[PDB]
Amino acid sequence: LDGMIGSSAPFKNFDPLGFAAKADQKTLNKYRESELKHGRVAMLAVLGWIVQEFWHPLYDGKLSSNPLKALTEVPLIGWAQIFVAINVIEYLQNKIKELPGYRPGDYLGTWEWVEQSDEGWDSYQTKELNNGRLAMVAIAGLIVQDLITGQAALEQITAGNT
Amino acid sequence: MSLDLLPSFFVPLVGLVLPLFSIIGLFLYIEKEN
Amino acid sequence: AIDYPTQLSLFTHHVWIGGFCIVGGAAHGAIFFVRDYNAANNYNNLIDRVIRHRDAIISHLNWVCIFLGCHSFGLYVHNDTMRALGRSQDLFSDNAIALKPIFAQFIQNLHTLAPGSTAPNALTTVSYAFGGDVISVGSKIAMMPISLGTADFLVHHIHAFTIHVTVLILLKGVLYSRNSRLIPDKANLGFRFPCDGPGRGGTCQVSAWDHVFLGLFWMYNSI
Amino acid sequence: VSFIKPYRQDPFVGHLATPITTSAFTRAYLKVLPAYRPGLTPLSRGAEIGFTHGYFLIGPFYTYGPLRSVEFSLTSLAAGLLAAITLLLILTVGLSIYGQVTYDVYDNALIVKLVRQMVGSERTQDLPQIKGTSELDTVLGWQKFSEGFFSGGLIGSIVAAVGIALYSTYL
Amino acid sequence: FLISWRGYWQELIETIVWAHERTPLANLVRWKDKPVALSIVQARLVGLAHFTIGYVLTYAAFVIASTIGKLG
Amino acid sequence: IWAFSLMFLFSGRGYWQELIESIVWAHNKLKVAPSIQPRALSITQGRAVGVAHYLLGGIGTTWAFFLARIISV
Amino acid sequence: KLKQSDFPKFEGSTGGWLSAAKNEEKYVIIWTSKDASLFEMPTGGTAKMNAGNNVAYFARKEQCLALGSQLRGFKITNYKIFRIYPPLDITLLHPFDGVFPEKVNQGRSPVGKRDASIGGNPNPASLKFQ
Amino acid sequence: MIYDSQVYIALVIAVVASVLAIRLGATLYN
Amino acid sequence: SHTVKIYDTCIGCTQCVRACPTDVLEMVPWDGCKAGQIASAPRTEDCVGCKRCETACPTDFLSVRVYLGGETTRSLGLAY
Amino acid sequence: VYKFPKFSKALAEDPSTRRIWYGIATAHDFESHDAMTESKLYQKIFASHFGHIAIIFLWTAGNLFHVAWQGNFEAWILNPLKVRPIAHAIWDPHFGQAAYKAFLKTSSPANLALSGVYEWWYTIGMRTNNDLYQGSFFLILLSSLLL
Ligand code: CLA
Ligand code: CLA
Ligand code: CLA
Ligand code: CLA
Ligand code: CLA
Ligand code: CLA
Ligand SMILES: CC1=C(C/C=C(\C)CCC[C@H](C)CCC[C@H](C)CCCC(C)C)C(=O)c2ccccc2C1=O
Ligand code: SF4
Ligand code: SF4
Repeated sequence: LDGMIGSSAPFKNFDPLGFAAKADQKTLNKYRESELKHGRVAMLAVLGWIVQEFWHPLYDGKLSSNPLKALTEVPLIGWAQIFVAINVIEYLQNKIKELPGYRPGDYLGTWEWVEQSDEGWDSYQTKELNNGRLAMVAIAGLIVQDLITGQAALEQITAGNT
Repeated sequence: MSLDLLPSFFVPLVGLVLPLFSIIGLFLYIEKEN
Repeated sequence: AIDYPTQLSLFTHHVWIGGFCIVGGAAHGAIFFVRDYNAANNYNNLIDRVIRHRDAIISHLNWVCIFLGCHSFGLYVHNDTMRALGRSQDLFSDNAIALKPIFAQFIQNLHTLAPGSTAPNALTTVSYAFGGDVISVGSKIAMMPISLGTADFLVHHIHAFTIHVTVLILLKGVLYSRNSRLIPDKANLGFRFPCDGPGRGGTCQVSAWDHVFLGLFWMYNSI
Repeated sequence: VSFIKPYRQDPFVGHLATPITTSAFTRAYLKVLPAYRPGLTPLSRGAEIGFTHGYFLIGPFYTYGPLRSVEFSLTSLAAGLLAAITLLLILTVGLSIYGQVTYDVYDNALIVKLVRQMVGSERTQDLPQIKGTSELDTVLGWQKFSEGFFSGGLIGSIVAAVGIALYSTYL
Repeated sequence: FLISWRGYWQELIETIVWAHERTPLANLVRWKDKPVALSIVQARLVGLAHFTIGYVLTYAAFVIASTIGKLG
Repeated sequence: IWAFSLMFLFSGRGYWQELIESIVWAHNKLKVAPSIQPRALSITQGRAVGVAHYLLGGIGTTWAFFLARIISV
Repeated sequence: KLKQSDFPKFEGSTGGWLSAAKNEEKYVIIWTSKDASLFEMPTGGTAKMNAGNNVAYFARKEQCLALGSQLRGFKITNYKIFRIYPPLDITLLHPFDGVFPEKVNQGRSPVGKRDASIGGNPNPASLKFQ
Repeated sequence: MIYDSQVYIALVIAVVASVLAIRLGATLYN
Repeated sequence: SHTVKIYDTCIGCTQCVRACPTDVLEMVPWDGCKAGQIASAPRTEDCVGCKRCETACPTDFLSVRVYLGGETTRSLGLAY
Repeated sequence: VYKFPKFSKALAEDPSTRRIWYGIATAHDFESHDAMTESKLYQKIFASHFGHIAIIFLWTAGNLFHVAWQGNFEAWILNPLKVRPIAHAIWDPHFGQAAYKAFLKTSSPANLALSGVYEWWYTIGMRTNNDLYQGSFFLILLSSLLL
């Protein structure tokens, strides 16, 4: 709800509940960090959901193609390694956050090269944000549908449980 | 100690230790200054 | 397919022609860089930016070539020395440490399943090399599933390594055809010249032609 | 926008500021590594490097050595551990000779200033010159670095052997 | 060593030198002698030495093994 | 032919020019030195001849080997 | 954008100087140009001159002299090359007496001149153990 | 079959020939 | 550093000086030829040994001769 | 980067790896060394000749000792046309069981002797592994003399 990147045509500066009208710059940076992290994690989660459903080469097959079921089938020592890798990545991100000129979601340090941003750079950042938002909605829907129905995405669609 | 233990005592000794010390000495010598 | 001399000759001839033509394309790229390249007309474009970081490209290609050669050929030599030492279980073989080309076998499986699943209007796979039945004409095999094992892994990586080294020689010739740290005015000597002299420790074969010469040698090796 | 620019505004260096050389991720990741982590003595840097290196070095020797075992064997683990320790010894010998022939300094970040201020009209290369201002760039610093590398390599190799034995036995 | 001459190996060595100088975790280690390609005469000698050693070794192996394996 | 290539690939122009010097001396002694002065092949041409002969010899050896083997069996 | 305003508008190349031209010696070539002509760097690719003072740094004297030889094609003649030691030890190199070496200038003495042809050189056997 | 004493004293004499070799090597200078 | 010698067969045609890539040779006054000039080698410390100088020499067996000698980072053409 | 080619100051000032390479290949060209006279040349050549003859005698002594210790000279005396002479034993950790079995000769893996030393020493009147040991001892003594 500022001159921040992420304002698109359907709803420009979409803050209907006024979360940003009262927040300071630090809280807004925190909000942008949370939104970008959620969007990236959700894009990965949606892609993994689908691909796992129609392709699970690892673990010598097995590891039932329905997600939320393979969640309880991974050896639980591979879960620990994924957890530790995510933790090390976020430790590195925390270290990045104290670098001078840091921008909320910018872990590549594009502020080093991008002074006086263009419209293409802002448009690409907005594209990433919008894809992340769509993936957040999609992964929430995926998890809820799999919980209530018990079938996965391409399985529920194939049968016709819509 | 029998005579047939001499190969197992000497071949590793020569063929590994002597290269190591010789490399150390030669590298030190050729990398010296004045 | 049952005329084996014809198949072998056609494959070998066409691969030889392809290798020669590729070396020629590299040679004429170098010739363009030496002769027809205008620095003013190519300010900050792709050609300029490639020359500006030619070091990085050539150094990383050098590292890749060393990695691929070390691995492929040294696995071959390790197999040879393990066999010569009477240690048959230490080889990089199928009945030993096995390097299965799983990615290529996955593709082979995908093609043999294509008719009716991904190519639903197909009646048979494109080639029986990916899998299927043995096709024989007059008791002579025409085509048959080509199994890929650890032997094909090693030879395929040998192919990749040789191709990478040929690319290294030719790309080093093209990128360093105009100038270098040795000869900052190599473009003034032309595309075809023997050297700049015995100085600088020796400046043999610095041309770009002398790179199409070495690349011809390495193309011969690869093909 | 352009994501490649001359390094530190110098178009004549043999270097570029790409999204890999000068990215915030690269900065933080290299600044958390033992070789560049702030607040570490050279002995601590050497100890951490040796620990990590022995830890990942025992792996290939134990797994693919001349005395492998598809099951867990104490002899295979001992062979891998001894090979890793001897390789660490060879690396420590290399470090020692490299430091012996490279530096002649016992306290850096000062001698450079002393010869930039109080003149250096001597045989040079010890008073003047002096490449690098890190504490690793001294005779004393590199000696402690090698000592730490060697001790940490032994400790990390032993720890990795213990972990391998536990994983192979209790899993 | 005989077919490929110098000049082609000096520029490659320069690229390797740049790669070593511009990479982290390896900048801490630097050479004392500047790595350069072998001289023309040295390259000729090294190629001749390889040629001769390979020649002698392969023929010694062939003659000895052939005599032993053919005549019992 | 492949072995012939190695004469051009391994040698250098100066030796051949100085040998042509003595051959030209013999021709002049017999009054049969050509007006077009004989010169050893240039360095680049020596390399080109070497690589052409090397490629021809190797490819021809593989050609004969492949053809005879695959025609016999 | 760049450290100095007189630098040519070059985007930087991984072919410039290395750690050697920070502890042994570096070479700087200066020249004044009437036009912002586009020229090719001796190290990498295309750079743009400044309509005025231009200053470029290189790792070798040969690189600076190749750049200067290229400048002559732009009718640029006032280019001058200096050698800089590890500290600011500037020494004028190429226009040593202000006149290019190809043009005869008074005040130059012959260095390395032998008052005989090649055939007058002494026999090597008489130059043994000296 | 030669004894341990025969091989041992040959090794000892070989050592003496080694010390004579380094003395010649060092006398031929660095 | 390499050694460069000039011989009185010099005709002062300046082709050696304008071919040197490292500014080693220069033209100096002389009275042994029509041009009144002879090549000089006052900066042999920059000599690289490329021998472009004697490739441009028109005299019969050369008037500039380059004798390769001890090597230096300047004479080896090392940018590193 | 200094002091290795002690005999050549021109090489010792080379900042490149060429100094090391040329230091090896010019070590025996005494006439080209720095601060060189003819007397020193002949004296150094003389001492090098002595060291060389010592090396030759040590090599012959080693052949004699290894035939006496790990060979089958005594067995070869009684049947020279059927027994294959053994040069020396083999101890290589890289051998598999198959290589050990194939190279196994009598008590240990060993190499057949292709130098013809068995026939030469038999002809000149050697019949015992103690005759070879005496020759090795005497040749090491001669090497010590020459050094
Ligand atoms: C939130 C992300 C996420 C999570 C938690 C999982 C979780 C899981 N996946 Mg999975 N997957 C994902 C994304 C994800 N996936 C994506 C995006 C793809 C497409 C390439 C896949 C493709 C995939 C396959 C093909 C298979 C699994 C399988 C599995 C299960 C076993 C773990 C495994 O082998 O992973 C394997 C994961 C991969 C091969 C790809 C992971 C690539 C990651 C997500 C991208 C890089 C991450 C990086 C380290 C961090 C980002 C850096 C920076 C942004 C900060 C487990 C339930 C296996 C299974 O049993 O299926 C039921 C299996 O066979 N996944
Ligand atoms: C030049 C002669 C010569 C040569 C080529 C060899 C070669 C060999 N000997 Mg040997 N040996 C020799 C003389 C020689 N011997 C003599 C004179 C003696 C009596 C002391 C021995 C006693 C001996 C024993 C007891 C054993 C060997 C063994 C071996 C083998 C492994 C190498 C080793 O452990 O060396 C060790 C050698 C010694 C301890 C003795 C020193 C060798 C001579 C005196 C030095 C010669 C130096 C040479 C002239 C130049 C040196 C170059 C140097 C500066 C780099 C190898 C086949 C081993 C074997 O059979 O394994 C299967 C083994 O156990 N040797
Ligand atoms: C005369 C020369 C020589 C000798 C004697 C050896 C000896 C050996 N090599 Mg080797 N090698 C050599 C030259 C030599 N190599 C060369 C030139 C090459 C390159 C072509 C190789 C390449 C090579 C490979 C690739 C491998 C060997 C291996 C081996 C070991 C045989 C395998 C085995 O059963 O041991 C089993 C080994 C152990 C049980 C542990 C041995 C670990 C070291 C050697 C013990 C040293 C102890 C030392 C005194 C410790 C110092 C104190 C320290 C704790 C601080 C053996 C130690 C194999 C091996 O074991 O790898 C380590 C192996 O994989 N070698
Ligand atoms: C059999 C002969 C032979 C061999 C082995 C090579 C090897 C190589 N050439 Mg080639 N070359 C040859 C003939 C050969 N060439 C001929 C005849 C020509 C004339 C036209 C050329 C012209 C040529 C050019 C123009 C170029 C090469 C390049 C390369 C390198 C590619 C990188 C690589 O694989 O390195 C890895 C090394 C090997 C595969 C060799 C074997 C190494 C073993 C298997 C592993 C390591 C062994 C181990 C270290 C031993 C230690 C023990 C020991 C100390 C005792 C490699 C060194 C390129 C280059 O510079 O490299 C990028 C390049 O640009 N070559
Ligand atoms: C490149 C070629 C190659 C390869 C891969 C191997 C591989 C192997 N050889 Mg071998 N060998 C080769 C060539 C090769 N050989 C040649 C040419 C010869 C003849 C001289 C031999 C002679 C030989 C002998 C005589 C023996 C072997 C043995 C072995 C095995 C154990 C070696 C060992 O201890 O590993 C040590 C490995 C390491 C210390 C680690 C090096 C590799 C690491 C993992 C690289 C990691 C890179 C990393 C991914 C970078 C990214 C990091 C990230 C954090 C950014 C192993 C399977 C032994 C055996 O019996 O095995 C069956 C044995 O006794 N070899
Ligand atoms: C005096 C001995 C001698 C010599 C010098 C030659 C010389 C030659 N023979 Mg040859 N030959 C001889 C005896 C000899 N022959 C005998 C006694 C026989 C038995 C009849 C043969 C049978 C024979 C055949 C059947 C072939 C040759 C070929 C050749 C040519 C190879 C040219 C080349 O550059 O190879 C470059 C070398 C290679 C490209 C690799 C050589 C093949 C190796 C062994 C395969 C290994 C590949 C493996 C996957 C790893 C490769 C890694 C690396 C290549 C990257 C060359 C003219 C071949 C030819 O035309 O060219 C190859 C050929 O087809 N000869
Ligand atoms: C022999 C040789 C010469 C001398 C070679 C000469 C002078 C070529 C002479 C060719 C004759 C005069 C014509 C060709 C005669 C052939 C019989 C014709 C070819 C055969 C047909 C079937 C094509 C060089 O000049 C040279 C230069 C650089 C490196 C190596 C070498 C080199 O090895
Ligand atoms: S060696 Fe280098 S310089 Fe001398 S001739 Fe052959 S190529 Fe030209
Ligand atoms: S070598 Fe010949 S050309 Fe190159 S600098 Fe020395 S003199 Fe001038």
